[PDB]
Amino acid sequence: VYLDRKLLTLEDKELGSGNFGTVKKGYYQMKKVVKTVAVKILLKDELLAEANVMQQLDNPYIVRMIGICEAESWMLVMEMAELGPLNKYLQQNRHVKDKNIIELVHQVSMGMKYLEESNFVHRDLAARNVLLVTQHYAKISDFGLSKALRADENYYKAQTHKWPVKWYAPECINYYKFSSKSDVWSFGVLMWEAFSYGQKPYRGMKGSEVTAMLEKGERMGCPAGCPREMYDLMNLCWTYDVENRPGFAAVELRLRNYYYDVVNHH
Ligand SMILES: Cc1nn2cc1CN(C)CCOCCNC(=O)c1cn(C)c3ccc(cc13)Nc1nccc-2n1
Repeated sequence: VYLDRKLLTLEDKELGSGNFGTVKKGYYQMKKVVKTVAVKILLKDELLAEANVMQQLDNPYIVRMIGICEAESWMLVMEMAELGPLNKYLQQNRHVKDKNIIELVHQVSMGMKYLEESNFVHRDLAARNVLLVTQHYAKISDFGLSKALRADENYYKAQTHKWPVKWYAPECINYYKFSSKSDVWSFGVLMWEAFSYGQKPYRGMKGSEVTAMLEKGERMGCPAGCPREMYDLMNLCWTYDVENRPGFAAVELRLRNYYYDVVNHH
Protein backbone atom coordinates (compact mmCIF):
# COMPACT_ATOMS: atom_id res chain seq x y z
CA VAL A 1 0.00 0.00 0.00
CA TYR A 2 2.53 2.69 1.09
CA LEU A 3 5.44 2.70 -1.36
CA ASP A 4 9.09 3.63 -0.80
CA ARG A 5 9.92 6.89 -2.70
CA LYS A 6 13.57 5.75 -2.99
CA LEU A 7 12.35 2.85 -5.21
CA LEU A 8 10.33 5.09 -7.57
CA THR A 9 12.01 6.84 -10.52
CA LEU A 10 9.81 9.40 -12.34
CA GLU A 11 10.28 10.63 -15.92
CA ASP A 12 10.44 14.46 -16.34
CA LYS A 13 8.01 14.89 -19.28
CA GLU A 14 4.40 14.14 -18.35
CA LEU A 15 2.16 11.75 -20.36
CA GLY A 16 -0.92 13.92 -19.76
CA SER A 17 -2.44 16.52 -17.48
CA GLY A 18 -5.77 17.67 -16.00
CA ASN A 19 -7.20 19.76 -13.14
CA PHE A 20 -6.11 16.99 -10.67
CA GLY A 21 -2.48 17.40 -11.75
CA THR A 22 -0.33 15.19 -13.97
CA VAL A 23 0.14 11.59 -15.13
CA LYS A 24 3.82 10.62 -15.47
CA LYS A 25 5.65 7.47 -16.46
CA GLY A 26 7.84 5.90 -13.78
CA TYR A 27 9.76 2.79 -12.76
CA TYR A 28 9.33 0.96 -9.43
CA GLN A 29 12.15 -1.28 -8.22
CA MET A 30 10.87 -4.74 -7.22
CA LYS A 31 12.67 -7.61 -5.36
CA LYS A 32 14.46 -8.35 -8.68
CA VAL A 33 12.75 -6.81 -11.79
CA VAL A 34 11.78 -3.14 -12.47
CA LYS A 35 8.07 -2.42 -12.99
CA THR A 36 6.97 0.31 -15.42
CA VAL A 37 4.29 2.40 -13.81
CA ALA A 38 1.88 5.26 -14.56
CA VAL A 39 1.77 7.74 -11.69
CA LYS A 40 -1.10 10.13 -10.99
CA ILE A 41 0.47 13.09 -9.19
CA LEU A 42 -1.61 15.72 -7.34
CA LEU A 43 -7.84 16.63 -3.37
CA LYS A 44 -5.79 14.37 -1.01
CA ASP A 45 -8.93 12.73 0.45
CA GLU A 46 -10.23 12.09 -3.08
CA LEU A 47 -6.92 10.50 -4.19
CA LEU A 48 -6.88 8.31 -1.04
CA ALA A 49 -10.52 7.24 -1.68
CA GLU A 50 -9.64 6.42 -5.32
CA ALA A 51 -6.67 4.33 -4.09
CA ASN A 52 -8.91 2.54 -1.54
CA VAL A 53 -11.35 1.55 -4.35
CA MET A 54 -8.50 0.27 -6.60
CA GLN A 55 -6.92 -1.79 -3.79
CA GLN A 56 -10.17 -3.81 -3.44
CA LEU A 57 -10.39 -4.70 -7.16
CA ASP A 58 -8.77 -7.69 -8.81
CA ASN A 59 -9.62 -8.27 -12.48
CA PRO A 60 -7.60 -8.52 -15.75
CA TYR A 61 -9.69 -5.73 -17.34
CA ILE A 62 -9.18 -3.17 -14.53
CA VAL A 63 -6.00 -1.08 -13.97
CA ARG A 64 -4.04 -2.49 -10.98
CA MET A 65 -2.77 -0.11 -8.32
CA ILE A 66 0.78 -0.82 -7.01
CA GLY A 67 0.34 1.65 -4.14
CA ILE A 68 0.44 5.25 -2.96
CA CYS A 69 3.43 7.42 -2.07
CA GLU A 70 3.47 10.62 0.04
CA ALA A 71 6.51 12.57 -1.11
CA GLU A 72 6.86 16.09 -2.93
CA SER A 73 3.16 15.57 -3.81
CA TRP A 74 0.59 12.75 -3.18
CA MET A 75 1.06 10.01 -5.83
CA LEU A 76 -1.10 7.08 -6.98
CA VAL A 77 1.18 4.43 -8.61
CA MET A 78 -0.45 2.05 -11.10
CA GLU A 79 0.64 -0.72 -13.52
CA MET A 80 1.40 0.99 -16.88
CA ALA A 81 -0.95 0.55 -19.88
CA GLU A 82 1.53 1.82 -22.50
CA LEU A 83 -0.81 2.69 -25.37
CA GLY A 84 -2.87 5.20 -23.36
CA PRO A 85 -6.51 6.29 -23.55
CA LEU A 86 -8.79 4.43 -25.97
CA ASN A 87 -10.39 7.58 -27.46
CA LYS A 88 -7.00 9.14 -28.36
CA TYR A 89 -5.65 5.83 -29.65
CA LEU A 90 -8.63 5.40 -32.03
CA GLN A 91 -8.44 9.06 -33.18
CA GLN A 92 -4.79 8.38 -34.18
CA ASN A 93 -5.42 4.87 -35.63
CA ARG A 94 -8.57 5.24 -37.73
CA HIS A 95 -8.00 1.97 -39.65
CA VAL A 96 -8.40 -0.34 -36.54
CA LYS A 97 -10.82 -3.08 -37.72
CA ASP A 98 -14.39 -3.45 -36.54
CA LYS A 99 -13.62 -6.94 -35.08
CA ASN A 100 -10.84 -5.34 -32.98
CA ILE A 101 -13.24 -2.64 -31.67
CA ILE A 102 -15.74 -5.37 -30.68
CA GLU A 103 -12.92 -7.26 -28.91
CA LEU A 104 -11.98 -4.13 -26.85
CA VAL A 105 -15.52 -3.10 -25.88
CA HIS A 106 -16.20 -6.77 -24.89
CA GLN A 107 -13.12 -6.58 -22.57
CA VAL A 108 -14.57 -3.41 -21.01
CA SER A 109 -17.93 -5.26 -20.47
CA MET A 110 -16.03 -8.10 -18.69
CA GLY A 111 -14.36 -5.61 -16.31
CA MET A 112 -17.76 -3.92 -15.71
CA LYS A 113 -19.48 -7.32 -15.16
CA TYR A 114 -16.89 -7.88 -12.36
CA LEU A 115 -17.44 -4.36 -10.89
CA GLU A 116 -21.22 -4.99 -10.90
CA GLU A 117 -20.74 -8.39 -9.21
CA SER A 118 -18.49 -6.57 -6.66
CA ASN A 119 -21.22 -3.92 -6.03
CA PHE A 120 -19.06 -0.94 -7.00
CA VAL A 121 -20.38 1.80 -9.26
CA HIS A 122 -17.74 3.41 -11.56
CA ARG A 123 -19.62 6.72 -12.25
CA ASP A 124 -17.19 7.93 -14.96
CA LEU A 125 -17.22 5.18 -17.63
CA ALA A 126 -16.11 6.81 -20.86
CA ALA A 127 -13.63 5.98 -23.66
CA ARG A 128 -11.13 8.53 -22.23
CA ASN A 129 -11.09 6.32 -19.05
CA VAL A 130 -10.23 3.06 -20.85
CA LEU A 131 -6.50 2.42 -21.34
CA LEU A 132 -4.79 0.13 -23.78
CA VAL A 133 -2.12 -2.38 -22.69
CA THR A 134 -1.92 -3.50 -26.36
CA GLN A 135 -4.15 -2.90 -29.45
CA HIS A 136 -6.01 -6.11 -28.27
CA TYR A 137 -6.13 -5.54 -24.47
CA ALA A 138 -8.14 -2.79 -22.74
CA LYS A 139 -8.35 -1.98 -18.98
CA ILE A 140 -10.75 0.33 -17.18
CA SER A 141 -9.15 3.17 -15.23
CA ASP A 142 -10.24 6.33 -13.30
CA PHE A 143 -11.92 5.33 -10.08
CA GLY A 144 -12.00 8.93 -8.67
CA LEU A 145 -15.83 9.10 -8.65
CA SER A 146 -16.31 5.36 -7.85
CA LYS A 147 -18.31 4.15 -4.87
CA ALA A 148 -18.64 0.89 -2.96
CA LEU A 149 -22.41 0.38 -2.61
CA ARG A 150 -23.80 -0.12 0.89
CA ALA A 151 -24.86 -3.69 1.76
CA ASP A 152 -28.53 -2.60 1.87
CA GLU A 153 -28.76 -0.42 -1.25
CA ASN A 154 -28.44 -0.99 -5.01
CA TYR A 155 -27.53 2.67 -5.72
CA TYR A 156 -25.37 5.54 -4.50
CA LYS A 157 -27.19 8.86 -3.87
CA ALA A 158 -25.03 11.91 -4.63
CA GLN A 159 -25.45 14.94 -2.37
CA THR A 160 -25.30 17.84 -4.94
CA HIS A 161 -23.85 17.65 -8.49
CA LYS A 162 -18.40 18.46 -11.94
CA TRP A 163 -20.27 15.73 -13.84
CA PRO A 164 -19.75 14.16 -17.29
CA VAL A 165 -23.47 14.69 -18.19
CA LYS A 166 -23.18 13.31 -21.77
CA TRP A 167 -22.34 9.88 -20.25
CA TYR A 168 -25.02 9.93 -17.50
CA ALA A 169 -28.30 8.05 -17.43
CA PRO A 170 -31.59 9.95 -16.87
CA GLU A 171 -31.93 8.74 -13.22
CA CYS A 172 -28.46 10.22 -12.51
CA ILE A 173 -29.52 13.61 -13.85
CA ASN A 174 -33.04 13.56 -12.41
CA TYR A 175 -32.62 11.76 -9.06
CA TYR A 176 -28.81 11.81 -8.44
CA LYS A 177 -29.05 7.96 -8.21
CA PHE A 178 -26.07 5.93 -9.48
CA SER A 179 -26.25 2.14 -9.90
CA SER A 180 -24.54 -0.54 -12.05
CA LYS A 181 -27.46 0.06 -14.48
CA SER A 182 -26.40 3.77 -14.64
CA ASP A 183 -22.90 2.50 -15.61
CA VAL A 184 -24.60 0.36 -18.38
CA TRP A 185 -25.97 3.62 -19.88
CA SER A 186 -22.44 5.13 -19.82
CA PHE A 187 -21.14 1.89 -21.40
CA GLY A 188 -23.56 2.48 -24.34
CA VAL A 189 -22.04 5.96 -24.83
CA LEU A 190 -18.51 4.38 -24.56
CA MET A 191 -19.46 1.85 -27.31
CA TRP A 192 -20.66 4.75 -29.55
CA GLU A 193 -17.33 6.55 -28.91
CA ALA A 194 -15.31 3.45 -29.76
CA PHE A 195 -17.21 2.64 -33.00
CA SER A 196 -16.86 6.39 -33.89
CA TYR A 197 -13.02 6.14 -33.46
CA GLY A 198 -12.87 8.43 -30.46
CA GLN A 199 -15.31 11.13 -31.60
CA LYS A 200 -17.02 13.06 -28.80
CA PRO A 201 -20.70 12.10 -28.26
CA TYR A 202 -23.59 14.61 -28.78
CA ARG A 203 -21.33 16.83 -30.90
CA GLY A 204 -21.96 20.56 -30.47
CA MET A 205 -24.69 20.14 -27.87
CA LYS A 206 -24.98 21.61 -24.39
CA GLY A 207 -25.85 19.25 -21.50
CA SER A 208 -29.38 20.67 -21.28
CA GLU A 209 -29.91 20.05 -25.02
CA VAL A 210 -28.73 16.40 -24.50
CA THR A 211 -31.34 16.03 -21.70
CA ALA A 212 -34.00 17.50 -24.02
CA MET A 213 -32.98 15.15 -26.88
CA LEU A 214 -33.15 12.06 -24.64
CA GLU A 215 -36.49 13.13 -23.19
CA LYS A 216 -37.96 13.27 -26.74
CA GLY A 217 -36.84 9.57 -27.04
CA GLU A 218 -34.05 10.49 -29.49
CA ARG A 219 -30.71 8.69 -29.45
CA MET A 220 -27.37 9.10 -31.30
CA GLY A 221 -27.20 7.63 -34.78
CA CYS A 222 -25.29 4.56 -35.89
CA PRO A 223 -21.57 5.31 -36.44
CA ALA A 224 -20.18 4.64 -39.96
CA GLY A 225 -19.28 0.95 -40.35
CA CYS A 226 -20.77 -0.05 -36.97
CA PRO A 227 -22.60 -3.40 -37.30
CA ARG A 228 -26.37 -3.41 -36.72
CA GLU A 229 -26.00 -5.83 -33.78
CA MET A 230 -23.64 -3.41 -31.97
CA TYR A 231 -25.88 -0.38 -32.62
CA ASP A 232 -28.84 -2.44 -31.26
CA LEU A 233 -26.79 -3.17 -28.11
CA MET A 234 -25.98 0.59 -27.69
CA ASN A 235 -29.72 1.32 -27.90
CA LEU A 236 -30.52 -1.37 -25.29
CA CYS A 237 -27.92 0.27 -22.95
CA TRP A 238 -29.79 3.58 -23.52
CA THR A 239 -33.08 2.21 -22.11
CA TYR A 240 -34.66 5.17 -20.33
CA ASP A 241 -36.28 3.26 -17.46
CA VAL A 242 -33.55 1.82 -15.12
CA GLU A 243 -35.74 -1.18 -14.29
CA ASN A 244 -35.96 -2.35 -17.92
CA ARG A 245 -32.29 -1.52 -18.79
CA PRO A 246 -30.07 -4.65 -18.88
CA GLY A 247 -27.28 -5.25 -16.36
CA PHE A 248 -23.63 -6.04 -17.26
CA ALA A 249 -24.13 -9.83 -17.10
CA ALA A 250 -26.63 -9.59 -20.04
CA VAL A 251 -24.56 -6.94 -21.91
CA GLU A 252 -21.30 -8.93 -21.62
CA LEU A 253 -23.08 -12.11 -22.82
CA ARG A 254 -24.47 -10.33 -25.91
CA LEU A 255 -21.02 -8.91 -26.73
CA ARG A 256 -19.27 -12.25 -26.08
CA ASN A 257 -21.57 -14.15 -28.44
CA TYR A 258 -21.42 -11.51 -31.20
CA TYR A 259 -17.62 -11.36 -30.88
CA TYR A 260 -17.42 -15.19 -31.40
CA ASP A 261 -19.72 -14.91 -34.45
CA VAL A 262 -17.38 -12.29 -36.00
CA VAL A 263 -14.28 -14.38 -35.11
CA ASN A 264 -16.00 -17.35 -36.90
CA HIS A 265 -16.97 -15.28 -39.96
CA HIS A 266 -13.35 -14.06 -40.28
C1 LIG B 1 -6.31 7.55 -13.39
C2 LIG B 1 -5.40 7.34 -14.55
N1 LIG B 1 -4.67 6.23 -14.64
N2 LIG B 1 -3.95 6.40 -15.78
C3 LIG B 1 -4.28 7.53 -16.44
C4 LIG B 1 -5.20 8.19 -15.68
C5 LIG B 1 -5.89 9.48 -16.04
N3 LIG B 1 -7.10 9.27 -16.85
C6 LIG B 1 -6.82 8.49 -18.09
C7 LIG B 1 -7.88 10.48 -17.15
C8 LIG B 1 -7.06 11.66 -17.65
O1 LIG B 1 -6.56 11.39 -18.96
C9 LIG B 1 -5.79 12.49 -19.47
C10 LIG B 1 -4.35 12.30 -19.10
N4 LIG B 1 -3.65 11.45 -20.06
C11 LIG B 1 -3.17 10.25 -19.72
O2 LIG B 1 -3.43 9.73 -18.62
C12 LIG B 1 -2.30 9.57 -20.71
C13 LIG B 1 -1.84 10.14 -21.86
N5 LIG B 1 -0.99 9.28 -22.51
C14 LIG B 1 -0.36 9.53 -23.80
C15 LIG B 1 -0.91 8.11 -21.79
C16 LIG B 1 -0.19 6.95 -22.03
C17 LIG B 1 -0.26 5.92 -21.12
C18 LIG B 1 -1.06 6.03 -19.98
C19 LIG B 1 -1.76 7.21 -19.72
C20 LIG B 1 -1.70 8.26 -20.63
N6 LIG B 1 -1.11 4.92 -19.09
C21 LIG B 1 -1.76 4.64 -17.93
N7 LIG B 1 -1.63 3.41 -17.42
C22 LIG B 1 -2.25 3.19 -16.24
C23 LIG B 1 -3.02 4.14 -15.60
C24 LIG B 1 -3.07 5.38 -16.23
N8 LIG B 1 -2.49 5.65 -17.41
